[PDB]
Amino acid sequence: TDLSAQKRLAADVLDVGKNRVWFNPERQGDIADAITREDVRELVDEGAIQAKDKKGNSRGRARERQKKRAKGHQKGAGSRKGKAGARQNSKEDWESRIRAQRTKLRELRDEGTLSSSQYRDLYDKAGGGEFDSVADLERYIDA
Amino acid sequence: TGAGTPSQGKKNTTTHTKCRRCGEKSYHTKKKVCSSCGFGKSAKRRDYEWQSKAGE
Amino acid sequence: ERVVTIPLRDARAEPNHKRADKAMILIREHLAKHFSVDEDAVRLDPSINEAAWARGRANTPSKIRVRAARFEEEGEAIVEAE
Amino acid sequence: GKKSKATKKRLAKLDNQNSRVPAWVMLKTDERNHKRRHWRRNDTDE
Amino acid sequence: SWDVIKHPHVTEKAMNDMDFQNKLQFAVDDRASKGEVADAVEEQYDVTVEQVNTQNTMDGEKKAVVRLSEDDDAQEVASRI
RNA sequence: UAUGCCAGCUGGUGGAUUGCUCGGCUCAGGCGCUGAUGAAGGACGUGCCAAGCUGCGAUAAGCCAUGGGGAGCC
RNA sequence: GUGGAAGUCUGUUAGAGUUGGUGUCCUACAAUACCCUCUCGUGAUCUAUGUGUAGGGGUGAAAGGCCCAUCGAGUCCGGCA
RNA sequence: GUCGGGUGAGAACCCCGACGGCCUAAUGGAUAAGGGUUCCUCAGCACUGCUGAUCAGCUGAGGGUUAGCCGGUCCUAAGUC
RNA sequence: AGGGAAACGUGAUUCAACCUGGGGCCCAUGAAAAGACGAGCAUAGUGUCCGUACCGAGAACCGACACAGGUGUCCAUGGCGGCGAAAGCCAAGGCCUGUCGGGAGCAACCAACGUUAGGGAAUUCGGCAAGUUAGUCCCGUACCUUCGGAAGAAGGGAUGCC
RNA sequence: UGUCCCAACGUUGGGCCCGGUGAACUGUACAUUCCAGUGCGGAGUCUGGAGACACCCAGGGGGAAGCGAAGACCCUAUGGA
Ligand SMILES: [Cl-]
Ligand SMILES: [Cl-]
Ligand SMILES: [Mg+2]
Ligand SMILES: [Mg+2]
Ligand SMILES: [Mg+2]
Ligand SMILES: [Mg+2]
Ligand SMILES: [Mg+2]
Ligand SMILES: [Mg+2]
Ligand SMILES: [Mg+2]
Ligand SMILES: [Mg+2]
Ligand SMILES: [Mg+2]
Ligand SMILES: [Mg+2]
Ligand SMILES: [Mg+2]
Ligand SMILES: [Mg+2]
Ligand SMILES: [Mg+2]
Ligand SMILES: [Mg+2]
Ligand SMILES: [Mg+2]
Ligand SMILES: [Mg+2]
Ligand SMILES: [Mg+2]
Ligand SMILES: [Mg+2]
Ligand SMILES: [Mg+2]
Ligand SMILES: [Mg+2]
Ligand code: NA
Ligand code: NA
Ligand code: NA
Ligand code: NA
Ligand code: NA
Ligand code: NA
Ligand code: NA
Ligand code: NA
Ligand code: NA
Ligand code: NA
Ligand code: NA
Ligand code: NA
Repeated sequence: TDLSAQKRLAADVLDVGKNRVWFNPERQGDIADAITREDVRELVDEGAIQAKDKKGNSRGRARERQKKRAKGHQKGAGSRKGKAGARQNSKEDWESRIRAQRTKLRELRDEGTLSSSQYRDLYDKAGGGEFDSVADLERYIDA
Repeated sequence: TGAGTPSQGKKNTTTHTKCRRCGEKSYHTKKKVCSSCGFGKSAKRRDYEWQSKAGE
Repeated sequence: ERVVTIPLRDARAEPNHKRADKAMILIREHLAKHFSVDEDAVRLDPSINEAAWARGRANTPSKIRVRAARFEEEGEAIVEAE
Repeated sequence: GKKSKATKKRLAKLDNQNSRVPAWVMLKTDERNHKRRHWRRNDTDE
Repeated sequence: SWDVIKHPHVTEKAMNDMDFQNKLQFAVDDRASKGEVADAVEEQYDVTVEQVNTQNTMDGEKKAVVRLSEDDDAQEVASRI
């Protein structure tokens, strides 16, 4: 018996890779007689032809690691491979910081805490890179 | 790069094809001229005395 | 029938990436000799095969306990893991 | 490649010329196809 | 002058089309258009052609898959020849 | 007396030889243009079964007429 | 601080190239191959397809290099015995 | 690759299962050129296959490619006639 | 509608495709034409002709071969990893056809290659071959210089897990 | 730092034996040679001696001025480019 053709049909009827199709070893004679796609579906309904399960990589160990690192661990000098600028893009970081600082100033102005002149003065200084962070800005604001 | 075998790989270009006028695979589809019968170049049929020995 | 311990130290003589194959041959030759039967007549149950290939083709165990039976009209042995 | 209607006709003919001398012709002639052409070993025209 | 229809194309596949889709298959002259095939077929078998699909075959001939109307029955039209 | 040398015998391999000639080579006499009324050439078709060659051209190894020929032919 | 220039750097990203091993091969896997090493890799960059230039003529960041395994004058047939 | 098993006159290499492996810009998926029937089915082993073969891109015979809305077709490019 | 054995989800982040903006460069200025829009709606009829199989490559292409060579495009967003389209490992998918096997602890010799005490270039035309170093962070960095560079100069320290 | 002193052990693929497949190079003849001599002055074959029972396996290549190529060097030709 030669069931290679049936393997190709079964793969397509089951809509699976040929390598995952299973043919009951005790029914080679019957599968051998399977000539049509309908003959195949029939054997499929009899469980004579089945599809093995596809595996997926476990992300369990990945998640544990992800947790340690989210908590700040496993990132010492001995764990880094890329250059500092590679681990954190400095331009992207500046956009983050300067936007946070501008939004802050923006809220204090509408809120009334800052006159459009103080705001202006602080805004210009922020864009000039005078503040390391929002906190740093807030601190400077309180004289 | 070797001018021999390695340079033979890029040869998938069609040039000479079956000619409408004489039937020979000599109609150069790029030039639209048959190198065998002259179709595309001459109304008269391509032919030369050097195609045979001088006294024949 | 009886339980026998087959030594596979001689599979080390074969190149390492191919022990499993050689081991499987040693097992057949051992049963053939100790049960006075032709190597053609020794049938190894897949269990034995899987045991020898458990750690891949290069890491075969040094021994393997095998249960084998002898009988029939042409003489033979049927063997399995234990 | 993209074949035209005429090219298709020619290849069809070449496939047809690629058949064997019918058995009955052997008996009728009291006893080879010299134009046998394999797709791999041989090359067609055009 | 050449005729449109050459002969019925009868093969396993042509049977399935006839039995399951009410279509008839013919070998026609490769110079014939779908329209010419539709007409020729109606006038020869007294039927109503609903659709014609063509193909220039690797045999050097043209094949036409002619579907008839629900009013006509391919199985019967083909049985008389 | 292995491996083996020389000559022969039986069988083979090979295709020489001799015989044979449906092909060539050369000489001689006769004759001599075809095509837009689409030639020559080529392509693709055409047979009950048809791959090659020949013939033929969707009327496709052929259709018609007259003469010859003759009981066979495809 | 921002910005992100460059015939700029590192880089077997892709891709291009071809220094050493004078290794393997050398009736080859191959009439120019295999492996390791090595150079370039935003530019005068690499590449597909189409297209142009023809033989004392082309083309040449020039080596007499290249113009279909053919080049200090291609190939084919003829002159030609 | 191995152990069982299937078919067969014949099985190390044709097929099934298990176990063990190989490939991750490819040894996967879709295609251009180019090939031209190599595609599918059935029947086979004189030929081809770096061994064998019940297998096959091999041998023989049949079958298979369906479009208003995918391409061509149309436009114009370098340029060609 | 369909599909699924079944459930036949809701939110989020980073976001290829796709859309839409701002800036910079040129002794370089980055096609054309057909066509579409401009220019409504109903109903009906028509929409012919050619291509379509398959391979697309360590056996379907070129290389005389089932040739370790050559041969364009798209998939560049599968998981872990890490700077990464890198390595290594693993999915999906593919394969066991880079297609001859069986046997000998399997000697000499050869191809690739591992490890070699003490010495450490004595080898050699020559350190050829091989080896050493190496990722990242901190410290620190000479001569010279066209002030750009030299520079990762050199040298020193750190590096895991919980 | 196995480049060297100075080599060793090991790993994988061969090599060796077995089944199957199955070429090529090369061949005036003879041929078990060795030491000397001789000879157109570079001899398995001539001369004198010596040695020499036949066949077969594996080896590293001393000889056959080994195989491969009508010498590129040099000269000559009332040669070529
Ligand atoms: Cl298309
Ligand atoms: Cl903006
Ligand atoms: Mg910056
Ligand atoms: Mg050349
Ligand atoms: Mg056929
Ligand atoms: Mg169509
Ligand atoms: Mg650069
Ligand atoms: Mg680089
Ligand atoms: Mg070009
Ligand atoms: Mg010079
Ligand atoms: Mg097939
Ligand atoms: Mg079969
Ligand atoms: Mg298709
Ligand atoms: Mg192969
Ligand atoms: Mg040492
Ligand atoms: Mg020295
Ligand atoms: Mg010295
Ligand atoms: Mg070196
Ligand atoms: Mg003597
Ligand atoms: Mg000479
Ligand atoms: Mg000279
Ligand atoms: Mg001269
Ligand atoms: Na071909
Ligand atoms: Na027909
Ligand atoms: Na005449
Ligand atoms: Na015929
Ligand atoms: Na600045
Ligand atoms: Na190289
Ligand atoms: Na010339
Ligand atoms: Na000549
Ligand atoms: Na095989
Ligand atoms: Na990733
Ligand atoms: Na060593
Ligand atoms: Na020698």
